[PDB]
Amino acid sequence: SLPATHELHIFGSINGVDFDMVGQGSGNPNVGYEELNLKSTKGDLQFSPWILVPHIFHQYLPYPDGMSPFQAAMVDGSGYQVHRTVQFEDGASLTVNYRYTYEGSHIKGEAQVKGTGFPADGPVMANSLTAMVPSEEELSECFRTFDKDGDGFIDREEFGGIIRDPDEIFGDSDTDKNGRIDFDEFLKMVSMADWCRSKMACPNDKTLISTLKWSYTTGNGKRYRSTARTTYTFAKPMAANYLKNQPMYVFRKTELKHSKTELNFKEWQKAFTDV
Ligand SMILES: [Ca+2]
Ligand SMILES: [Ca+2]
Repeated sequence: SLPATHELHIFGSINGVDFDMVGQGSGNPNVGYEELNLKSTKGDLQFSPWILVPHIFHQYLPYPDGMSPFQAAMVDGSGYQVHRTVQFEDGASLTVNYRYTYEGSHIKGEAQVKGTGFPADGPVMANSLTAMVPSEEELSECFRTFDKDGDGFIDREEFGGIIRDPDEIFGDSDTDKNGRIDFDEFLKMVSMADWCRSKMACPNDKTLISTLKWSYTTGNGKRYRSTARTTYTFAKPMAANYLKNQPMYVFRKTELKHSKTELNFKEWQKAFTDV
């Protein structure tokens, strides 16, 4: 069967200090939704729990023409392994390895984390991260979309397609009070521009490679930029249709409520054939 519930044991080290978390979750494989609760087993996390997002279950992802390969591998039970490498702008690195076992519609996920080279005065060690937000290149494609006439500004009538007290919102947003929304006024005004895009490719019938560039927002209102490369290793060859319709794009949005000990997480996922 398709998944309905899941658990995660995520553990390892950030800057050589050990952490460990466990918890239960559920999700809806028809629409890509997941939710997860996690609790630390080794006291306070000494680093931003945001560093563990996006890392904290693609078995819940549907494709437009059926199951995703991740879903397919769970339904037949063969499964897959995941290796992810992450590079941050300040030279820090984080890796994650995943393994899964299945019991009907229940997923047991094990995620092993190694993070190094985070400056002690940087936004990870300082608990300064507040959200996961798309890359500036991605937020730009979003801007240029609403900018229907190609002038490089969002005007009052083109600000319609956003909303879809509207005269006030547009008023507030236009900081430089020059009668229209520029890209920086946009980049400040950020609701539903939070969809980070992954690009997916299949080098062979047993491998899928996913690439993602994004940014955390900090407490000082600055951007912490990161890039990721994720390698999916399938136990049995993927069905032919997956190899033919490559590349694939997956838009994802995430939500985290956290203390220093507990994480409550949500994720939404939408696959497309175009970018
Ligand atoms: Ca325009
Ligand atoms: Ca303006």
